[PDB]
Amino acid sequence: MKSVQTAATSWGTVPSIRVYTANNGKITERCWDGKGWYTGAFNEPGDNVSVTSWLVGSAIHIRVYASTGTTTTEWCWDGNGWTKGAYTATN
Amino acid sequence: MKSVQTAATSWGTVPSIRVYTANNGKITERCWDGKGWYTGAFNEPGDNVSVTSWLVGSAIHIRVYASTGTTTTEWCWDGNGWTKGAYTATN
Amino acid sequence: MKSVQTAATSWGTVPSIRVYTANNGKITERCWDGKGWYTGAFNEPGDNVSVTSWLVGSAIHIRVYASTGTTTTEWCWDGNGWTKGAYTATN
Ligand SMILES: OC[C@@]1(O)OC[C@@H](O)[C@@H](O)[C@@H]1O
Ligand SMILES: OC[C@@]1(O)OC[C@@H](O)[C@@H](O)[C@@H]1O
Ligand SMILES: OC[C@@]1(O)OC[C@@H](O)[C@@H](O)[C@@H]1O
Ligand SMILES: OC[C@@]1(O)OC[C@@H](O)[C@@H](O)[C@@H]1O
Ligand SMILES: OC[C@@]1(O)OC[C@@H](O)[C@@H](O)[C@@H]1O
Ligand SMILES: OC[C@@]1(O)OC[C@@H](O)[C@@H](O)[C@@H]1O
Repeated sequence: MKSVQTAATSWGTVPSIRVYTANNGKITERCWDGKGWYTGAFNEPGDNVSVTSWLVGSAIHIRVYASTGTTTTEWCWDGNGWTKGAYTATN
Repeated sequence: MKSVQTAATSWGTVPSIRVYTANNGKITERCWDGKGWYTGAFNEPGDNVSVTSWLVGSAIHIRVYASTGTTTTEWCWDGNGWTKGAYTATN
Repeated sequence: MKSVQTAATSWGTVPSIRVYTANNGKITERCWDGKGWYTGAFNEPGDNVSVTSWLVGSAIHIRVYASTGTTTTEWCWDGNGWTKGAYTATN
């Protein structure tokens, strides 16, 4: 057994918070935006996770780097669902 | 034996930096703000750590997600000491 | 065998993205800035990695915290190559 691994990001004034947790090979997402926490749409395989986000005006963009073994898959939020990104690692 | 795990955040112009380190089940905090590094008030159990921070005007708010096993505790800095937050994980 | 560990940061409008990956004791860096991913100059030992970045005007500053065992080395980007920073951990 082992500890889960998390990554977090935030934006805005309230603020909006996203916390990604890698738990036994699966990454899920929890969301805060002023009231209580709730579960987000992100759900992808991964043993390790990192995240970064940026704003274009008021629109949030999120990149989640999910790693299983030596394979890191980037997942992209740009307002309309999660999609796989072009990220590949060195060599 | 194993490697420590860290998380970092920063704000401002100098800037101010916070680095959280999980070392053998305990998370401590180091701080930079223009001169040298010094130890911060955050000290809580955890094998894994992540962090995010945001500003309201000039006031910094920090959220540290500390995980021991499958249990993740959120710790909140809002100007006046660290307090436990409402975060819980999916299901 | 084990999974790689990553950290990510971003800045700007395009945006610019940096992803650091600790893979079998070595951390390398991948970069995005509007077209495709390419390999960055950062290459240092480490089993765990975290990152934070900030802007001074339009100039990016990056701090990468590389941990091997209980030893965490800070690496600094301030526009002109990576250099070791003053970071040390508690006690
Ligand atoms: O409001 C929740 C949500 O839509 O915010 C953007 C992303 O975090 C999504 O995965 C998530 O479902
Ligand atoms: O819109 C998707 C995308 O282009 O966004 C910027 C980078 O995250 C890329 O890897 C990714 O494919
Ligand atoms: O100046 C250090 C400090 O007060 O900054 C806010 C938090 O990082 C605290 O834990 C820490 O003691
Ligand atoms: O002020 C504390 C709090 O409400 O801040 C926003 C979120 O981090 C919540 O989980 C947390 O309880
Ligand atoms: O454009 C790539 C680059 O110069 O950007 C700043 C740092 O990420 C460097 O390691 C990297 O080579
Ligand atoms: O310019 C280097 C430096 O002073 O930048 C701020 C902190 O990251 C310090 O540890 C580091 O030595």
